[PDB]
Amino acid sequence: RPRFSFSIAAREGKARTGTIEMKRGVIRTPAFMPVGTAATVKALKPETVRATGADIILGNTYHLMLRPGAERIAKLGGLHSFMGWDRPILTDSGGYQVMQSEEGVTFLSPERSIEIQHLLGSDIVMAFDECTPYPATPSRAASSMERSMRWAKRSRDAFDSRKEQAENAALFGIQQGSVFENLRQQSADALAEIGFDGYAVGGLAVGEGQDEMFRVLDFSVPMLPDDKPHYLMGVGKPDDIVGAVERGIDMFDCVLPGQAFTWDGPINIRNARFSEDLKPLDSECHCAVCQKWSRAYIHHLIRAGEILGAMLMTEHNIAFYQQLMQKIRDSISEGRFSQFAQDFRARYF
Amino acid sequence: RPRFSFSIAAREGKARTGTIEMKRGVIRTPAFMPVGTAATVKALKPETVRATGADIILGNTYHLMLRPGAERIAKLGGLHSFMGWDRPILTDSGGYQVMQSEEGVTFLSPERSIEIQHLLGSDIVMAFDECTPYPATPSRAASSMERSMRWAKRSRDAFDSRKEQAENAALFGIQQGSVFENLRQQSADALAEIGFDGYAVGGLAVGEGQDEMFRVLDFSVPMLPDDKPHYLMGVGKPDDIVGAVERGIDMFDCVLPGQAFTWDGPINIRNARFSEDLKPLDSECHCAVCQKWSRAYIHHLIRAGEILGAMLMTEHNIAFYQQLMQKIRDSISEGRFSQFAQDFRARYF
Ligand SMILES: CNc1nc2cc3c(=O)[nH]c(N)nc3c(CCO)c2[nH]1
Ligand SMILES: CNc1nc2cc3c(=O)[nH]c(N)nc3c(CCO)c2[nH]1
Ligand SMILES: [Zn+2]
Ligand SMILES: [Zn+2]
Repeated sequence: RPRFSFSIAAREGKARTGTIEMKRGVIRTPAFMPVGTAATVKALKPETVRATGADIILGNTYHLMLRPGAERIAKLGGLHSFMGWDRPILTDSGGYQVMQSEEGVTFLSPERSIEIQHLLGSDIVMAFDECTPYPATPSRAASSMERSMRWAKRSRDAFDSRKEQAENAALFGIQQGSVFENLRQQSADALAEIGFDGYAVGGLAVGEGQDEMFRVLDFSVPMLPDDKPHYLMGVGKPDDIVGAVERGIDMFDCVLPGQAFTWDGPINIRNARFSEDLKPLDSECHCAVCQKWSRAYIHHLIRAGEILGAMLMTEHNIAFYQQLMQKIRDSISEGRFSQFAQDFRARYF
Repeated sequence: RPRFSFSIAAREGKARTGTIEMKRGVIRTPAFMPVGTAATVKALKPETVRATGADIILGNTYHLMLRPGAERIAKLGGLHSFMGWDRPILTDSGGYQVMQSEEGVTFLSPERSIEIQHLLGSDIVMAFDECTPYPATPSRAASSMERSMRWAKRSRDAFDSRKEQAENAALFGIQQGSVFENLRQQSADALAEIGFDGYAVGGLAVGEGQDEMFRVLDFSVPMLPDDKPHYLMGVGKPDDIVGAVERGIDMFDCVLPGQAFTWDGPINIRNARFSEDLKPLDSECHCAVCQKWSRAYIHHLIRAGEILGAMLMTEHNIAFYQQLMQKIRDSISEGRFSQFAQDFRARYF
């Protein structure tokens, strides 16, 4: 397969569906990336993560840098070998989880972030950025944005200077700018000038609320190169994903999928009303959990603090997200995504 | 299949190998029964428990009686349906975990214990007994033993008076008597007079140490009917199992399989010497964990408090026990068990 190839198979308004081809596999887009904190997707074997339909997972660099150490994982064969996932892995750059000078952060520099991700053997490397607090003054937003762009250039150069990394991995840049249109535009132009394999929209999902996140996406995503993947970092709830895809986003990650997702909205399985409910978590869900166990059982397990409860809840939730992504992909492919988004919402809410 | 049929296919000294046929499946003996506390074998799906080679699991009545309640599980379809295990289940009677009058224990009577196990849908019901503290004075041992035998009769009658239970399930009686030969003999004769499907040796593995446990087994197991299964409750360590089989025991249960069993003895995977060990937990073990992950990875997981660490450690350990039982079964079948026991021990220690 190539190092990196993004192809758009179909479109509807700003939404797109297609594929990212990488040496370790193909990623169907719009994509949801389960989060593996500490070299594991919580409570799931990789084979289970893959059976839910995930094409790619996200590796949490900050934690790995602290344990087991990036150098140790490299000696051990790389993250893929270590945890037993052989498909693409995206690594964040560590800044975000760490939260200060122009050279980096003490507690990590653009150079050391890129090196750590290489040591982990990441397939999609994130540039090292400075996330901007919300809310932010225009001056402070600007300063932070500016630093990040400087750091994006340093990231690019560090990535390119490492031949095995440049030839086998991809590099994504991260747009910053808080909620300010002019700042987002300067950030997009600066990253397009440097040139990246894909473009993340950073600095959102940091307490601004869905209306303001969607308002910023409305002008920010069209500033990014159309022909490259658009990743919204840290999002999110099913409703957020649907609206983000409608605004041109292709890739997502979220941590925490007793809350269970259903097509009728989320439920909390700890609720006493589920103690004798023999129905599965969701009535339509095709996942193994919903094939085999009841609400009543999982209810008991979670209230009992049993590990099988977390295993089963997480498999379901990640399977639900994957099925959501599949329905978004299929509806765009068939040009009925706007109808799917309306039907989804009516029911979900 | 019949309600209950025990057949002995082969023998060597006091050791035996054969099968117990029950309506929900066949149990290969000598058998190890994984323990499901709170209607789950800790950190394992039932399909995983079965893939390790378990033929039967033990259900923990005391906990189930407290949550979710035996009546609730019955309404929900029985323990098998509830937790998704369709093979035989053995239930303890609850006394042991609860730890007082002739009628039962307040905090459970022979009658209520039998009824609860029926409500759970148990395949092998344990009589309700009074476990005797260790150490015990001869007088106190005797009194306790006597009560238990009285309670064994009440258990028998309660079981038999419930037609669906008597026709579909089996009842095991429990020998008591502390470490005193005369008391064990009175206990065995009293239970044989009542008549049971199988005979457990109770009151051991309660701090007496392996030498004294083996000394008591030496005279106690031959007192039980030869043609029925002999169950040693609560045992135990691999070395204990091997010596117990050599003394005529057919069935076992143990809770807690960072400790990992290997044919070279137990290891503690938390030990820093495993942080970069790429070997599997055990060099010969055929389980999925040893096929796929390293010591170094599981080491990281356990130290990180990750749930995948417990899942992987427990699958390995229960698979190891099952492989141990298989090698005991095969060696008796081939009349080389005493040689296997010696080779095992040399290596294990
Ligand atoms: C939960 N919301 C959220 N907003 C984010 C914003 C950023 C960001 O701006 N930059 C980087 N590197 N990471 C981010 C992350 C971690 C994504 O898992 C975010 N996560
Ligand atoms: C861990 N050692 C042990 N000794 C036991 C002794 C007894 C006993 O004497 N009677 C009953 N009912 N249960 C027992 C149990 C629970 C077995 O999981 C024991 N467990
Ligand atoms: Zn499901
Ligand atoms: Zn193993």
